[PDB]
Amino acid sequence: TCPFYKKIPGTGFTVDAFQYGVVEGCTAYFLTHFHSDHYAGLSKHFTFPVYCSEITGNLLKNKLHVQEQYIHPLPLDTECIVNGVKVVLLDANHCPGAVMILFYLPNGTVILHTGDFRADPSMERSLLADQKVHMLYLDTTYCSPEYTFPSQQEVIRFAINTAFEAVTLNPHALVVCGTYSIGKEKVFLAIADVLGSKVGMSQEKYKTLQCLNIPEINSLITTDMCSSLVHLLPMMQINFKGLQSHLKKCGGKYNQILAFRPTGWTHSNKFTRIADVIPQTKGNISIYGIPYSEHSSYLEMKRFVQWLKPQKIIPTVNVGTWKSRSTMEKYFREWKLEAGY
Ligand code: NI
Repeated sequence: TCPFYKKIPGTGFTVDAFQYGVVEGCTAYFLTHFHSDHYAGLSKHFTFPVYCSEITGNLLKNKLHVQEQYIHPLPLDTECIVNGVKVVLLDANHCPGAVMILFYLPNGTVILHTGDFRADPSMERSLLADQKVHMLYLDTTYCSPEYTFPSQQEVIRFAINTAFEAVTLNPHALVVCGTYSIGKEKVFLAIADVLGSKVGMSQEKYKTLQCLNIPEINSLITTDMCSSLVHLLPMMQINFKGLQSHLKKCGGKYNQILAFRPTGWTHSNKFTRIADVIPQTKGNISIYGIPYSEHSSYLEMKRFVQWLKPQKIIPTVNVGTWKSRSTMEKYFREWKLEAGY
């Protein structure tokens, strides 16, 4: 049954609730972003209004084949009425087209649902600064102080220099980047740009990127593998056996593969800096794990919540165990007491 934390009280709205069949009493299904846990259930046979960003719209239409009539794209940063209720969609700084949703209830309550987000100080000068938020539905993916990670800008700097060096030393080396969803495009785009290449990928993936309203994207990607020295592959395929294989397929055009696995957090965040990262090397194949996160670190989460000063917080991630629940409530209380709300 659809859990409480996917329902918005005093409306007939749900959020990211597509895998329970018809939800008794739902008049509009919001989708925060095109990631499969969130969209799970949607298809061409869904016949209820879906509200979402223009980009998430393009992906539902073209990837899932949802019928145009059921997709209601909304512009960001714009006061909009939906079944008699003022709502605003805000950039979640997660993957392309990912939004947070402000709900202005008839009773005067104001609710923010973050979807998936990476909290940033720029959000403190959005439409959120203009009024008080009573309830916060929160992406708690990394709600624990061991979860530190570098800025996106730092991680991209690393990957750019690493790849530029490897390729300037050996012009017959190939860069390969893993992917399994939208998000983290900047990894392979910033690498391609420094190397004077377009990025080459399968037809499935090119289609996915063609929906994303990226400017000058035709200048940056291609389906022609051969013409391109940055390749995207399934993240499953980013291993020694799978890179070896793929290295054969280029037909002796390249002698070395340098590959990147953009992980979230992994325990080596606790000990190692970005400057001091090293790969796994099996001959002429190296694999860098890079901690490129599109979720709030603990400190970023904490700041955003202490700025927002919500009256109540409802977690949407790590809710399946009592230990996780209980641990999160402790940090919420700590934050509230330290900041005096
Ligand atoms: Ni996500």
